Amino acid sequence: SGFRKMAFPSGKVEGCMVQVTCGTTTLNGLWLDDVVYCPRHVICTSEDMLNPNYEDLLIRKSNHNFLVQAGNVQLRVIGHSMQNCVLKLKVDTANPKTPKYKFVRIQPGQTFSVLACYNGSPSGVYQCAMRPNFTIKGSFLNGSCGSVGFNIDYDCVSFCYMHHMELPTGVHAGTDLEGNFYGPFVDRQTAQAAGTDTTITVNVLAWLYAAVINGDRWFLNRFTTTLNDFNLVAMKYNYEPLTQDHVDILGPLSAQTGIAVLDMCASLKELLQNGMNGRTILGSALLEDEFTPFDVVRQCSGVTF
Amino acid sequence: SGFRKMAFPSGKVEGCMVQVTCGTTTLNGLWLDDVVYCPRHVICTSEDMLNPNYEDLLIRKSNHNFLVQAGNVQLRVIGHSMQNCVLKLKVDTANPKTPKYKFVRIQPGQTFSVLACYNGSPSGVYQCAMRPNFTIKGSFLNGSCGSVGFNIDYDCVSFCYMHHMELPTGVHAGTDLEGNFYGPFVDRQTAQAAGTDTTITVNVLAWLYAAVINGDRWFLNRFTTTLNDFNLVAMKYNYEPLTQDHVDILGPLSAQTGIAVLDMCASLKELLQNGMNGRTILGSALLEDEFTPFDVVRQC
Ligand SMILES: O=C(Cc1cccc(Cl)n1)Nc1cncc2ccccc12
Ligand SMILES: O=C(Cc1cccc(Cl)n1)Nc1cncc2ccccc12
Repeated sequence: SGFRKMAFPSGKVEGCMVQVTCGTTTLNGLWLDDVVYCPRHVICTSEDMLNPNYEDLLIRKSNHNFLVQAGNVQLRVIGHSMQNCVLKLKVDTANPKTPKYKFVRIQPGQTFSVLACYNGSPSGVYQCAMRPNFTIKGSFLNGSCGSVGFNIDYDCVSFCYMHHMELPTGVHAGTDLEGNFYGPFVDRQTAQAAGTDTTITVNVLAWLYAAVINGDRWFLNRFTTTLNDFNLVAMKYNYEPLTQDHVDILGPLSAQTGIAVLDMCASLKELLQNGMNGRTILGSALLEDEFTPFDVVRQCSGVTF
Repeated sequence: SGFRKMAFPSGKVEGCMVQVTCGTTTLNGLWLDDVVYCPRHVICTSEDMLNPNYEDLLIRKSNHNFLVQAGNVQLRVIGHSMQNCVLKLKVDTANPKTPKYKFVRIQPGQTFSVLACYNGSPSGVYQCAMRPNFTIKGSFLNGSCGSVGFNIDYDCVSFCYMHHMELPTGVHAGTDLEGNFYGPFVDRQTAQAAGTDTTITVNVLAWLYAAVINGDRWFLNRFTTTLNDFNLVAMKYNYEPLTQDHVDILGPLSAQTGIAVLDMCASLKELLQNGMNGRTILGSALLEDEFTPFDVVRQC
């Protein structure tokens, strides 16, 4: 019993974290095989950040301008290239701790674990979701750039996020490991803002199923609804639309608890229109949207890595 | 910016998790140097759990009755002894992945990371607090026994908890790594219940200071309180008493934000009286009590 915001075990990723220094800036790099990946903004000064020409700034750097430290060992940089907003530093040593990995680009609503790092040293691990507005509500201080997000699917680490920046509202923006930003953000010191965010409906439903599995049923009711009627309610309360794909994905949880997806939608509809009336669900007074249907099944079944 | 419930990176502990089997029972063990630590109830059958005599059950076991698996490698048990509610299995191989470590017994209100495991394999990591009633609100299924709680301040792993059982309310009970239970619990199937749980006041205050550090001040008020008047009110909401030790501990956060501890206590008293009025604090509609003053300074 119990339901916690749970991150994947971070060990496989900890063995990949390195410190990357370029001039006065120190941030984190991800060392996989003989390549260290890091945000391309490591090469910028504060003035360069105002309007950077990364190709021009990079052509002025030599391999020896990048100092890479793996623990207390300096790696020698033997090549450098840029792929979108990520810098790839070729090193002379393949990381002996390189796990089985893939680079995956996730969709809004998908969750992942973040291994927050400073000076190439892991400091903490937490779970978060890619918001519908493409930001992540992370916890990052100066020096955290290059920290990564990931999932583990069997014995394979799927890297999905690299930290690049903090927006003025305190939320975060980054890229996939191919350097493509999530959201309409750019790696430049210019006016940028997170768009209006919405609630990840399928994840709220998954969390309500987790609450039922954990013995919290007060919010259940005799009613059902249609996908069309529920989507009118979802739009009204700034909830993401629920698709037939989301309904299908929630099938297993619906079968286990005996509550149809549209039956759970009628519980959610009532919660949106009336609130919790002083009650809580899984120790929360808010509807939680950072657990996917897969996270709920995984946690409630004890899948290991 | 941002404030998350953050666990320590679990790698150092993942390299210590092993599977321990005794007869039909399988659970997790913690392999440090040449010793595997695990709950002593691994030697019990379902019929032994009401009134087990662990000394009598253990004397009947030999080293070869304990099968320890570390990844795909079987470790050879060359000795066994019981220390309180933990079984210590001496093995013929020192764990090459043994981190720098210590065993620490924590007090209620302290937080720690839990690396939940099944069959010696880590499944997930989450952050917990030792509740005032000595339970932990974990997330553990059958087979999670032997999973550990720890902190990793300054590269040294401080092991503080080993999971032993789930109480009828769904909360969890365990021991320190010397096998001493936290709370009045026993590793027996007898009727046991968690005592009335209370809110960890010093941690709620630490989290309000985290909210102020992160830019939120809506809950602040022009009032202060005496420590005794604060406790008289807070106890009416099932909050733990705030001691002068807690006030001293909050000194650094008070100095950083410019809000005196008793001034923050007056904000807390008002929050208890009014609720949040549709507002949130650090993304929560409830007062959070599983961040210590130390956690707040570490994260902010
Ligand atoms: O945002 C940046 C640097 C930056 C500025 C402009 C554009 C880009 Cl791509 N990057 N770094 C940080 C990342 N996360 C958290 C932080 C907290 C405080 C101070 C800096 C933080
Ligand atoms: O509580 C026990 C075993 C035990 C130890 C000591 C005394 C007694 Cl009677 N039982 N195991 C479990 C631990 N955590 C979580 C669980 C969830 C579901 C089923 C078992 C769980």
